[PDB]
Amino acid sequence: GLGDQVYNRLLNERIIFLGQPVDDDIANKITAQLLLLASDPEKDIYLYINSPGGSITAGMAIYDTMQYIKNDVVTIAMGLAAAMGQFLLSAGTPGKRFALPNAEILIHQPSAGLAGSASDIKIHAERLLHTKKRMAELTSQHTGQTIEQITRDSDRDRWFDAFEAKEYGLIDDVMTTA
Amino acid sequence: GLGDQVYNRLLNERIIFLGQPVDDDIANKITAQLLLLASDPEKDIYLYINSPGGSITAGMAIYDTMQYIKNDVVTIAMGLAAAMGQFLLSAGTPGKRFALPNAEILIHQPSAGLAGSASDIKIHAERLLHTKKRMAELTSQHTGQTIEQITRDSDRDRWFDAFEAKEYGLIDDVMTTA
Amino acid sequence: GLGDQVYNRLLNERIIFLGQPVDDDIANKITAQLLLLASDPEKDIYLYINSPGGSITAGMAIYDTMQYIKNDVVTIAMGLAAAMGQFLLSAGTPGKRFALPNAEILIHQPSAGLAGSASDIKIHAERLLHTKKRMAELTSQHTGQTIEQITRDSDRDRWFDAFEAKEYGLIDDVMTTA
Amino acid sequence: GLGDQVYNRLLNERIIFLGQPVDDDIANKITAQLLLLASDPEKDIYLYINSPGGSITAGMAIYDTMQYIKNDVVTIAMGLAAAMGQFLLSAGTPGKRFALPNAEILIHQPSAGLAGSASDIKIHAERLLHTKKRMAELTSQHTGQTIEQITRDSDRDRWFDAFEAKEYGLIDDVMTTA
Amino acid sequence: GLGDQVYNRLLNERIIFLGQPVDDDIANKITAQLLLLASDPEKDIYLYINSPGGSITAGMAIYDTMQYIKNDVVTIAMGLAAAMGQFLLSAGTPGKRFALPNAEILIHQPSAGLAGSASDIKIHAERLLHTKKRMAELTSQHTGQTIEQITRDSDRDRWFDAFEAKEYGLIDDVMTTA
Amino acid sequence: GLGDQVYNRLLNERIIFLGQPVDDDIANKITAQLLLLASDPEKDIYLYINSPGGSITAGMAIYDTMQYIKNDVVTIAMGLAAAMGQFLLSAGTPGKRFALPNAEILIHQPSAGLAGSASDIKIHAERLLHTKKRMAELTSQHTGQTIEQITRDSDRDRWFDAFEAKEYGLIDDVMTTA
Amino acid sequence: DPYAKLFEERVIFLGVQIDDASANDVMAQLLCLESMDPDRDISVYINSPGGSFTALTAIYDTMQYVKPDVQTVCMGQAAAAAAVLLAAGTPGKRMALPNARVLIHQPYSETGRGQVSDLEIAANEILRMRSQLEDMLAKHSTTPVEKIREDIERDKILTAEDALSYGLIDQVISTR
Amino acid sequence: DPYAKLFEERVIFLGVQIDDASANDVMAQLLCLESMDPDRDISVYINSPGGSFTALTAIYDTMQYVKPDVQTVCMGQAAAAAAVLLAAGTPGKRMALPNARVLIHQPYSETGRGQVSDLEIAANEILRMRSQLEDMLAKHSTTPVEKIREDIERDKILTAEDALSYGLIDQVISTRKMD
Amino acid sequence: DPYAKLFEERVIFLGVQIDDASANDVMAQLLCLESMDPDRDISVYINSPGGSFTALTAIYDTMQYVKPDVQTVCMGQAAAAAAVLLAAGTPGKRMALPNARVLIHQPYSETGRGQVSDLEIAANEILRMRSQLEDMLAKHSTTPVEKIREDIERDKILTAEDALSYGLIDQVISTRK
Amino acid sequence: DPYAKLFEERVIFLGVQIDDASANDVMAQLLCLESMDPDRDISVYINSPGGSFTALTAIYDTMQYVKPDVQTVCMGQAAAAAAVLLAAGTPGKRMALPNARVLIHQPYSETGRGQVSDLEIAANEILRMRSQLEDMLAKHSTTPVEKIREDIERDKILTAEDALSYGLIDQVISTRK
Amino acid sequence: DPYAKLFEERVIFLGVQIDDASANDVMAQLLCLESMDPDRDISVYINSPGGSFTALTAIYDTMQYVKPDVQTVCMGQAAAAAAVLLAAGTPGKRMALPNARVLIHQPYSETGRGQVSDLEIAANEILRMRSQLEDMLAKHSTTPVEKIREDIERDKILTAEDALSYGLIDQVISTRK
Repeated sequence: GLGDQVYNRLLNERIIFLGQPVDDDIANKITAQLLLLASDPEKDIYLYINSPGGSITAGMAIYDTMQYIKNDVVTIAMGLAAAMGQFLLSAGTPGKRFALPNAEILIHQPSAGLAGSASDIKIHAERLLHTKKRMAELTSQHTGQTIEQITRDSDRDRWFDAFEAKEYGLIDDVMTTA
Repeated sequence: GLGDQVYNRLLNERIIFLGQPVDDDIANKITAQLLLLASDPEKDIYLYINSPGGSITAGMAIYDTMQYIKNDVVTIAMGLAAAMGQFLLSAGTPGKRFALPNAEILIHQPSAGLAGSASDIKIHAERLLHTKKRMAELTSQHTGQTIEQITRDSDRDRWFDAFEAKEYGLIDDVMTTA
Repeated sequence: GLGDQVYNRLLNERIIFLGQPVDDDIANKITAQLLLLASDPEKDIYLYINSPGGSITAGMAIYDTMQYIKNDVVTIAMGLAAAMGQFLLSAGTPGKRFALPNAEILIHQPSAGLAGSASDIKIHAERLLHTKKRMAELTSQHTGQTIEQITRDSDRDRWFDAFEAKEYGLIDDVMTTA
Repeated sequence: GLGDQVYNRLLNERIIFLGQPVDDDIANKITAQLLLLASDPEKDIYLYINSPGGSITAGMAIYDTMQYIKNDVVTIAMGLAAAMGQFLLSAGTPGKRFALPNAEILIHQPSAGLAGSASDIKIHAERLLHTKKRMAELTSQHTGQTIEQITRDSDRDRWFDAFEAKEYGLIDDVMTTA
Repeated sequence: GLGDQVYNRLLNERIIFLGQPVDDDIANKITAQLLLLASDPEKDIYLYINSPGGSITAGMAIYDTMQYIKNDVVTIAMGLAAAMGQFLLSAGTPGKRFALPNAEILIHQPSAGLAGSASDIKIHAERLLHTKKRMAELTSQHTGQTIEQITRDSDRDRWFDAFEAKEYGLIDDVMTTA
Repeated sequence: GLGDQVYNRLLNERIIFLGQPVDDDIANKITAQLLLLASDPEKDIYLYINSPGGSITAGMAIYDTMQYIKNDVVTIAMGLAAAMGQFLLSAGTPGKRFALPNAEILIHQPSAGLAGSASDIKIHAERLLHTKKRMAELTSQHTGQTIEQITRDSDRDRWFDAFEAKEYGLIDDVMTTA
Repeated sequence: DPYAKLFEERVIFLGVQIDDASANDVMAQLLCLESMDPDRDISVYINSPGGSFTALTAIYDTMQYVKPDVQTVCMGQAAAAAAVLLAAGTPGKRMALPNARVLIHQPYSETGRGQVSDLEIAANEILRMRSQLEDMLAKHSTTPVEKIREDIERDKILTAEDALSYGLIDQVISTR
Repeated sequence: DPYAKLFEERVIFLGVQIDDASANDVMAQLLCLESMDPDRDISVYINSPGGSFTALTAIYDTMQYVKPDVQTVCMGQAAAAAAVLLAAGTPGKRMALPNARVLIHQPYSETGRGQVSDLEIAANEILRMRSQLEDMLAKHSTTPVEKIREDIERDKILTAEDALSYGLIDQVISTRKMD
Repeated sequence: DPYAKLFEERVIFLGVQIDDASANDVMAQLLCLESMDPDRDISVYINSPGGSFTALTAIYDTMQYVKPDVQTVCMGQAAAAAAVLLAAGTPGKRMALPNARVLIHQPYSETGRGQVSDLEIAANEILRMRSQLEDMLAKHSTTPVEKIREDIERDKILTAEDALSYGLIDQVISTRK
Repeated sequence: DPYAKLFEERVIFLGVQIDDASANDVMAQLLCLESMDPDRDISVYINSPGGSFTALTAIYDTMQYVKPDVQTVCMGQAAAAAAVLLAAGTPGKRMALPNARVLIHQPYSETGRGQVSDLEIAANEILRMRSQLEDMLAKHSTTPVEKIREDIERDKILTAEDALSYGLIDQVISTRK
Repeated sequence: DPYAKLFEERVIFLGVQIDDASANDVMAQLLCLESMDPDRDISVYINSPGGSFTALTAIYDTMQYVKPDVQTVCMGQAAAAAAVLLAAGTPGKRMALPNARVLIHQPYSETGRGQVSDLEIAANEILRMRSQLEDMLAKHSTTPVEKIREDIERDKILTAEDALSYGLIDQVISTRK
């Protein structure tokens, strides 16, 4: 009960949380909170990220909602921002993406599985490749690095601390105090 | 029911509890409570630790949140306060770290597991080594000892009572009565 | 529903309950209740025990919180008070420990388990011996008996009743009627 | 559900239920309700028993609370009073023990189990014998029969309807209408 | 959800449901509701039994409460009234027992199981005989049938619709479109 | 939960849902809602059906409650109405049964296996045949399609969509935009 | 295997729980042993913790049927039905090893859920079984039936000397 | 023991699922039969519901390698890989019982979770496997490969005479007395 | 089959925990070997943890019942009932390997749920079992009874030399050379 | 049974995964075949999907130790360790069936929970194992070691002709005509 | 079967986890081989990943007791207790395959529920066992005991040449020319 009350008070101020793996329910809740907060088209919305990633469609729904409203979204990474946690971390408005000094950021390619007959597997593999290409293209567009560089880097797991992420283009600045 | 009300009334007095093992959920709750209490620029926050440790990244999120806000955080150790509990106890504002007389303290190195192909196992190995080195450096910085001393001591489990912890530098003073 | 209301009203008067095995969450709840009731230093607090024991660290945290505040805590045995239940029962302020006429009191040495490599087994062994020694010393201090007598009686699983506890020193009087 | 409000209004009318087996939770609940209702030292407290029994310690705690609050306790057997249930039903204040006409009562000796080494088995066997003796003596005192009579009548299960219990001494009268 | 509000608003109009097999908890709820509604000695109480019976002791708790509150109890059979449900249906006040036109009624002997040594099995067998005889006697008392007729009819099973039960004497009248 | 508020506000408009398979609990709740709404004697109750059916007795209890009240019950079928679902769908007030255009209706004979001894099996087989005959007679009465035709059709599954149901007699009209 | 050669000697061994399979094996072995030689004795070693009553009755009847004298030796333990089998040997041959025990108690059983009439039939059957066990223990021992009735009410554990004074065995052997 | 007795006159049952152990046993028996006499036919009886693909290819290669002619008889059902094995007999010596059935469909596959590159490699492997199956079926029958591709999209079930007209078998045997 | 040859000469090998089935097998083997020759020496090799007390008593009586002498050899370990079986060999030829260990402690029991009288009877039975085990250990050793009372209160672990000094074994064999 | 008949003709099947028992049986068969005749070839047929690394090591060492030439035939598939075993045959005597496949990839492993030092030791061991495997692959093939290092990063599937061009095998056998 | 032929040639083959049953089988085979011929050598082949310590001590004592020389051959791996068996062979007759590996580390133990006293005796026993293992390694190697104590703190992995330099084996098999 205390957690719900403090979350309500923080949402009242402006704060939103992503402290758990991304799936359908959490994507729906965050989309709901963003749509509700979009009623004021002036003040900026803060979004804290601490999650190991999750599903692709749900996170891309969150990203579309982030890019759809006129408000500015300030993403703050704390503790961990891995897989699509990084992806939503880098999706913030330019100049307003931050990480805490002891935060780690991970990048790697998507993963899935296959089952069915030969033709169904063929179709699913084609669309998996398409989704991977779209992920790489969006990462290159947001970070600033070239598409080929991002493709070379995100072939296995890669880790970054705050300053490597800052120089790499994943985040805009490192936030230490207020 | 009753526990939630008691916790709320205690939160009204700027008191935060850190029982149970630390994970993503309790880390998010503690971070939310700290951010909500940080609305007062100049006051104090009391934190009680009775945890046997847990996730490294959640503890890091809590630690960065503690360092981020301007308010002084007073940590009081009761019960076990081991592993990441010890780290969060030692990370309080200098001169404002305390432990009850019959309180244990334990220090040891982190633990994890390995799985995957050779390349992924390798990469995870460097990441684990870097995390361990960072933990040692932060412990040495906060406790006032040398990095080599901390590395040599924290190879196996090491136990302290209140006074040994005070002498070692983990805490500042042992509280007996208000 | 009704239980929450009844416990709320009892806590409202002055009263605290420990009618279950001692572990982390109940220890945090009791510590929170003690701290909350410690706002008024003049009045005293009544506590009831019906418990078969529990973990050492949670009981020691409760004991430390009991001693920390300047309020008087009156412990009343309310059925079975064994292991840590006995330890917390005798930890009340002198002259304010009571048991109902039909109450069972038990004392015995702590029990635990061992697992790991030889060095870890060793270290855990010294820690277990040290905590057993501390428990014996504290029991001897609170009950007025000699440490050797406490060790002799607590090696095995000696039982008691109200009057044997009164003459032994575990309690101060047998409470009947108001 | 609706049961919570129904029980709340019944408590407002000074009515207590025990329609479930006796354990630590329900014993704490009954003791809490008795202590709360003991604020008025004039009015009576009605308690209905419908249970197949439970743990000895919890029932003895309830019995002690009944004998301690110096308020009259009117016990009503309401369908089944077995083992500890019949003990609590006979534990009521004299002249205020009743049973419904179609109510079943029974008496038998306690049961338990033994595990451990030879010394532990020895001690627990002695304690089981002692508590059986105390149960027999208390039943003899409350019913008015002879200790040997109760001992011989409780070697095996013995059943009772309302009138046989009334003539035996388990209850004092049988309510029919008012 | 909605069940609580609808049941409370119906209880405000003195309507009670028994739409589930009878056991300890529902028996306690029914008894509590009957006692609460017994505040007004003039108005009557409606019962809406449709259940496949349950335990004997809970059924007799409810039945004894029905014959004790001095208020007229109107019972209505809606779905399936079998075993103890039939008993509670026919236990209502004479001239105020009804069944909907498409209801089913079942009568049969009690069932149970035996386990233990020879002496305990013997005692429980005698008790089962006694309770079966009491069931038959009470059924023959409430209905206009002889004890021999009832004990012959309830050997295995017997089903009734509304009119057959009316002619037999289980109910008083078939209520439709009222 | 949003379901609670929406269901409350819909019941304030005299609208009832039957969206899950029929059993004891939903039958009890729907009967409670019908009786509660029957306080007003000149308005009508709209009942929406989307269910694959359920137990015979619960459905017959709902049917009897529908027929008992003087209020006319307008039934609307959306999704599907199979087995007891269509039986309650056709049980509405004549001239006031409707189905949405993309709705399916299924009819088939009852099915409920039973086992035991030879005599019990014989008795239960007779009961099953009697219930099947009653089902056939009631649906023939409500659709006006004779008994032999219904018996021939109900040997196996038969499906209808809007217009086939209208011409067959299961419903009265196919609703479009109001 | 040692069991085959012990059988060739003329020794039946009963160190397993008493069920239908073990009783069938014992009866077949007894019949074969009687068939091969109807004059020499048959030795039965008992180390079983009791079992079912019907198998007990079958083995007891087979033992009483055969012409050769059956010498029963108790080693380890003989509980419940095994006590009856040990005491059911021909008089003068029942014997037990020094620190062994014989445990006797009334039968224990349970039945599935059913109507009251079936439970009554089962209870009558179990009472008949206990009475039959009582008679079997009474005729093959020394103590009167009333003392046995009062005695098997609870578990009764007898040492070798206690059994010898009871009459279940005849003489305690230390070494052959 | 009947099975050894039929093995004496060079008869092999394949009546279980096609997996590694079954394939190994079959090829061991085939090699022994070839070694015993290299110029007498070997009879293979098929009553299997299908199986893995590697075992299928191994058995097919062993059948093609041995010098003596292999006569395949379909008895109950011959599904998936069993259909290919039945069609892989010596031409003119492939038989089916009157009420037997033959089921043909494209390979089925399932893979565990992994990165996208591994999934792409696995999908390419599966497509190669399907192409190999199509070629194997086209080689040993009188149907154009395009019709094979169209047919094996879903489960194609053929009776005895449908298989005979389809080209998988050469003869349908009714009774011994009628020759 | 090596075990076949070992039993063929004189050797009974006991390497599994002591329960009813293993005790029955050991008893049958002992009786068979006694039937072969009532004057030779049977050898029993103990490499097992403890077990049920009834099987222990059965095997003890079986060894004490036949004429042929029983030579107990401890190897690996012999704990609880296995220690008593080791000490139950004929005097002068009870031996152990150099690195073997012997563990002794009082019996551990677990009874099912039951009434108080049943538990009292079971407790009396357990106590007399412990006393009987005490007497068996005292009879076959050079240590007085009270010292055994003190020792078997908790787990007692003895090396080969410690066991020899205790009196449980007569010789510690090093090598055949 | 056919298997004994093929064993009499110096033929060994390897049709299950490579574990301790399979490796033990294979090496025992190899030693017995060598002792029976020390100058006749031994045939090994491979239809395995992989297995443990240590068993692969033991089998490979036993193959390299025996005096007679060893001829390896890949029939259905040879994945991971089986590919190394297939390539480890006597040069010029390595064969595969036409519709056969050979799969090569870097080793996979998983470790239980433990402290960081243990994990570092395990990672060093795994890297050493991969280096040994790629050295074995480079020694018995006509491919530069860096090419193998680049190729075995992910799963690599080779047909019979692809394996022949890679140097793993020597001939592809179609029919006996 | 090949195992029977190997046993006829005085080869005891150990490729299974070291437990009570495997230790008993090895001990019985050793006794049988010693009885059949007390002069020829006995070969023990090690492919086991370790096991309990009691079986280790039993096997080591038996293999030291017999008069014939025992030749230990490591292959695949020899971890923990198995390593001791590799180093416990008669000097100059301990050998390993080129690619075999050896694991050495301190014993791992686990104790269930218990009072503090019982855990104290258990910990003392575990420490005694670890010291005994250290002494056993020191006796049969060419390394001072302090170095072994420091080495076995964590898992130590030795290749064939590393084992040869360490003193656990005397030579490394290469091939049969």
